[PDB]
Amino acid sequence: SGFRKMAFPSGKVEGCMVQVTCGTTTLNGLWLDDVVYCPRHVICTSEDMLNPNYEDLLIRKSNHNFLVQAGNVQLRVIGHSMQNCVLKLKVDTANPKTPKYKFVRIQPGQTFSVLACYNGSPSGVYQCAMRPNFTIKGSFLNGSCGSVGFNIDYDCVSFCYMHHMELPTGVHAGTDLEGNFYGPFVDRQTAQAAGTDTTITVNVLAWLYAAVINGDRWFLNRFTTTLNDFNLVAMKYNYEPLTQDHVDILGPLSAQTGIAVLDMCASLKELLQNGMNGRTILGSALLEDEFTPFDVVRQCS
Amino acid sequence: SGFRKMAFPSGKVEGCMVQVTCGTTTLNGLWLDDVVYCPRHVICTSEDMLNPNYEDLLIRKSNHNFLVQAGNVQLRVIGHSMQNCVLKLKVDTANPKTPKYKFVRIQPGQTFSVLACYNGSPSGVYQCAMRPNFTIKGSFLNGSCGSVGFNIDYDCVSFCYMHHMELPTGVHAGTDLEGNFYGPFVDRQTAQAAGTDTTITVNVLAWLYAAVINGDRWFLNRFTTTLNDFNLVAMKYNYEPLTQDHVDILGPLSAQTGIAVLDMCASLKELLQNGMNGRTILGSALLEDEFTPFDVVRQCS
Ligand SMILES: Cn1cnc(Cn2c(=O)nc(Nc3cc4cn(C)nc4cc3Cl)n(Cc3cc(F)c(F)cc3F)c2=O)n1
Ligand SMILES: Cn1cnc(Cn2c(=O)nc(Nc3cc4cn(C)nc4cc3Cl)n(Cc3cc(F)c(F)cc3F)c2=O)n1
Repeated sequence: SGFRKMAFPSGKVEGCMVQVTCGTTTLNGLWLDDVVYCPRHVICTSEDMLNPNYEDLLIRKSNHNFLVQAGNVQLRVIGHSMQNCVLKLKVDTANPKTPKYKFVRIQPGQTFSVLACYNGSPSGVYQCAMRPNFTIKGSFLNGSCGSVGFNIDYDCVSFCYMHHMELPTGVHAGTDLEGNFYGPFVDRQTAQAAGTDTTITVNVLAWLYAAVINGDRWFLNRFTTTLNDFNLVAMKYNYEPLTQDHVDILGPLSAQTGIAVLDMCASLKELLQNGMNGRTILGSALLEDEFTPFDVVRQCS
Repeated sequence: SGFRKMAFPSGKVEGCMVQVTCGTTTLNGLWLDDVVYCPRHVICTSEDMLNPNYEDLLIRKSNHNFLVQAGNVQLRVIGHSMQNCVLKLKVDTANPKTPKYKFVRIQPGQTFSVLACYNGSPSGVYQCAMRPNFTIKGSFLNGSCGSVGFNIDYDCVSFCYMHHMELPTGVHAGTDLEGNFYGPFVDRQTAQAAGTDTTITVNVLAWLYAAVINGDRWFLNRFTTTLNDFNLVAMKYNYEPLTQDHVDILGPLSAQTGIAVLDMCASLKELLQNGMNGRTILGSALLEDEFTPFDVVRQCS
């Protein structure tokens, strides 16, 4: 039992968080070597926020218009540039806490840890997934703009998300570390809707394996399905397609539990068609889709 | 949007984790100033684990029998002692990463972050609550013994839990940092059952306040109750009775919403006696009991 969302230890990222201020507009930045990365929205006044022309706004700024603080210590800005929606401020000191790192762009269904920060100060850490509609269902308050998402492999931090905004529905939108949005969003304070979301099938199946590993098996059956027939039903219920690569990735969980991937698909099909009849799985009344196969193996070994 | 389990940033604790080995028995320790704290179980060989005589096992050990490692760097042990179920190994180097810290003993219902560690290496962080039966529904594998639980207030780390063992039901038991077990458990490899658990009433009330803050308030009724009357009913539904301290910690939420604590108790009483009539609260048909009043204020404000 005890299977739960588990984040990566955040220390390597905490050592990189700073505050960036332009006028009275302020947010979080990420300090790696001698460069601070942050949302370019920081350059906007409250009027500019509504409909910014970023190239015009930026040409009207010099290095001295940017105040960067690492805790209480001011870092002097000696260059600036913009890459898509990300501002890069070159500073005159290298961050000694810089971890080994990469910038990566993730795919829908992939999970990451978020270090929520306020005015350059880390506040909390939790796991999220990239939704099929390219939103994230985060927990973020005012002042969180510029908080990052990441995975850690060995000692290497792969940064995948920089937080920009909350949409009217309460879900979140942001960019990769090259400043390209996930999804059809723009860095402007105007109401924006997302596309209709879908459920991440491969993750639901991973979580059903986690449930079996933890002794919860009521949902298993003896029905069988082909991959095609499973996918027909999945599509009907606004579930993402399950690919042969997904089947392959679920191989280790299948081996560990002795439940064939397609038999687990048959179980899921019946849950979609029948519902849960007031029962829970791993304490949940809903089918959970924010654990990847990797997440499950990592936590269960 | 919504509420989720959120951990504190783990960096301050990561910098204190070490590995402690005695013979082939190995687990995690906590390095603060020039002392490493770890479960005294480390001094057991396999043959000692069932019925250890700790005083006898310890008299036969010298400083030179303890291998304490920060990564692959050995820290030389210069003293050893036992305090309850914790071993304290004085080392010749003060940890430069020691945060401001306190040792605290928590009550049932209180939440904390767990930094799960293996062989002195942090692996993941998640939030947990102490159950009324003094177990935690954690996520731990073999090699996790000595992982710690903590809260961070300002820049001070309050350590509250040191993990020792997994019980037959898959829940977890451990000590405070003074080595006193939470609950009726002992540090021996014997099957030990937890007492029957109950629902954490103060946290359910915090959850209801969270729902009201978010405009979901169908369950507010025209009635009130005394604390005594409420407690007597609570017990009939396997809910914890409230203490005076519980009433007090609900004060900020009560003030924020203008809903008196006892009026909320009356609302909860109606839910216990009547059920939910097919309705949900914060999207769920189940009442959440692992968010404290502090957790609610942290996530809302
Ligand atoms: C509730 N919530 C959840 N996530 C967020 C993220 N977020 C944020 O923290 N701040 C925003 N706008 C700003 C206002 C400022 C006022 N001052 C003095 N300084 C400010 C700095 C910022 Cl960034 N926004 C809104 C927002 C941010 C963008 F980057 C963007 F492109 C469009 C937007 F509408 C925000 O969502 N808030
Ligand atoms: C599945 N699970 C979840 N939590 C735990 C924690 N846990 C643990 O990590 N290890 C334990 N026993 C050891 C065996 C060792 C073998 N080697 C080579 N070194 C070892 C060191 C330890 Cl600590 N235990 C069992 C256990 C540990 C105690 F501290 C105790 F007092 C009683 C116990 F039964 C364990 O639960 N495993």
